[PDB]
Amino acid sequence: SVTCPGGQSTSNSQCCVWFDVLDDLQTNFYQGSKCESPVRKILRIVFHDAIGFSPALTAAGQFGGGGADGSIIAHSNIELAFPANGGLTDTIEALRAVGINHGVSFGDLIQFATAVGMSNCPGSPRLEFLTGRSNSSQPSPPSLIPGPGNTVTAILDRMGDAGFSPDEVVDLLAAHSLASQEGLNSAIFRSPLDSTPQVFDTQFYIETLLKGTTQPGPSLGFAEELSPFPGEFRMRSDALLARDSRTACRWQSMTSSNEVMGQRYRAAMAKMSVLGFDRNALTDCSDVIPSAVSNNAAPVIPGGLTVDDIEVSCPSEPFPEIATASGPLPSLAPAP
Ligand code: HEM
Ligand SMILES: *[C@@H]1O[C@H](CO)[C@@H](O[C@@H]2O[C@H](CO)[C@@H](O)[C@H](O)[C@H]2NC(C)=O)[C@H](O)[C@H]1NC(C)=O
Ligand SMILES: *[C@@H]1O[C@H](CO)[C@@H](O)[C@H](O)[C@@H]1O
Ligand SMILES: O=C(NO)c1ccccc1O
Ligand SMILES: [Ca+2]
Ligand SMILES: [Ca+2]
Repeated sequence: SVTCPGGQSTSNSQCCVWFDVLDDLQTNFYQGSKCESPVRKILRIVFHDAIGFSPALTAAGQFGGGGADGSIIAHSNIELAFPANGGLTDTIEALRAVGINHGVSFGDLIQFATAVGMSNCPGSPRLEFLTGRSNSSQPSPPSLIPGPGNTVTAILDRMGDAGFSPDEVVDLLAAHSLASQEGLNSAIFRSPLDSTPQVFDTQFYIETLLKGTTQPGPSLGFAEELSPFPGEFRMRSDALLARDSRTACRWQSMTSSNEVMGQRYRAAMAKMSVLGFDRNALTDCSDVIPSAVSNNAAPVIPGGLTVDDIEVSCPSEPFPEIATASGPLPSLAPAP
């Protein structure tokens, strides 16, 4: 409909400023449209920002949090002191400056930077992007972010309160396919959670189901489990969700199709992006988001492992026929 100053066509004039913050983020924050640590950090930030939302706290007369309101930036002084929020300061400051510089709300900017960062990573779906979230927020209540040492019941209850079913919790975890850890075991900084930390694929679901065989570092860190090969980190909550009867069959269904995984993740992320808001009050600017390059590799059980090495945990459906790789056990380099 509209033609923005830069000659791009868009659906609504409110979308035009987003082509300028697209260019700045690609050039600066993402260092030339790369899929490296800034994208992984933004993905952890969108989750920590949107999940500070609790209907139970509201019901009990308390402030339950505003959801996807950008409070992790506006109130970074209080939220970054939460233990779930370590390692985020530098990224929050960079985002703060872009927000102030372009005059966009912090809640909208975090949703936008997530859709743009994912477009830099092969295999990613185009995420929906809505604009209009109010820039005003209150600090998130503490203790609303799931931790790696929590039990599956604990995570499902917390997530359930925020609004997600057990299935959507599994769908949301596709983001650990572009992930590493830096603070659980600092001795193996940026150790990846799957073998392709730069490709949005099914490898994370396959690899967390393999038998934990290897200790990747000198000792075990906080909530660390044995992993399937050198260089890969496995955290307890992911190991447990892959195997718990409440989530095991959805986890297994996510292993053979990058197309089904991406559709499911896109839907759960659209839901998460409007926690605390009425999406009917927001303007759709999804056409601003570029396409990612496609991932053409098929799912594989890496380095010589076979089906016999995966701990099948869904009792009702057989494990999918996934390709095996004819090689020695990989050793993963740190995520870039
Ligand atoms: C079920 C709850 C979840 C738990 C308990 C959890 C926990 C963690 C932990 C402990 C780390 C390591 C951080 C570090 O030490 O550097 C991590 C990393 C990450 N998580 Fe999650 N996570 C969960 C859900 C999600 C969701 C829903 C998303 C986003 C949609 C997400 C995206 C990421 C990303 C991209 C990283 C990698 C960050 C980096 O490489 O620097 N996580 N997660
Ligand atoms: C959104 O609200 C935040 C405050 O919560 C605004 O941030 C401040 O902006 C001024 C300049 O405009 C800076 O000098 C301050 O350092 C910022 N404070 C914080 C905590 O970031 C922000 O400008 C608001 N944005 C819009 C478009 O209204
Ligand atoms: C596998 O090899 C990588 C480097 O290729 C290491 O980072 C890892 O710890 C393991 O030795
Ligand atoms: O990122 C987290 N949850 O998403 C997290 C939670 C508790 C402790 C450390 C962490 O990194
Ligand atoms: Ca928030
Ligand atoms: Ca991956």
